[PDB]
Amino acid sequence: ENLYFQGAMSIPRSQTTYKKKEGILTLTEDRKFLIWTPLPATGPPTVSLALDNITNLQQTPPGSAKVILKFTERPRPNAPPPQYMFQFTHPTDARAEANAIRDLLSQLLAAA
Ligand SMILES: [Cl-]
Ligand SMILES: [Cl-]
Ligand SMILES: [Cs+]
Ligand SMILES: [Cs+]
Ligand SMILES: [Cs+]
Ligand SMILES: [Cs+]
Ligand SMILES: [Cs+]
Repeated sequence: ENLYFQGAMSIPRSQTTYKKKEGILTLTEDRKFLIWTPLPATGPPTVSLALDNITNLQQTPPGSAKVILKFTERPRPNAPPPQYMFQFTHPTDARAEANAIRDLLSQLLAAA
């Protein structure tokens, strides 16, 4: 009792499109940021979103035409809120990949 545990499995990396480009959606090793990087995934991420600034996560329902996760960010101190949609594109595993990254995130987000 009172033991606190953190996640210790491999961080999921998901084949996803963002603004119609293909790339990889993952978290940083410290599990503090959601990141998306365009293929070939040599470079830095195009999207880097602090878990601390995510205010919502939504999904297309299972059996939808597309598998999509939608992240809403805290409005920046520069003034509707920023949103990011990632379409899961693995031919067979799209929904399982979305579930996995969703399940990780919602665990990290609820713990804070
Ligand atoms: Cl589905
Ligand atoms: Cl599957
Ligand atoms: Cs994977
Ligand atoms: Cs928060
Ligand atoms: Cs689908
Ligand atoms: Cs966006
Ligand atoms: Cs793909």
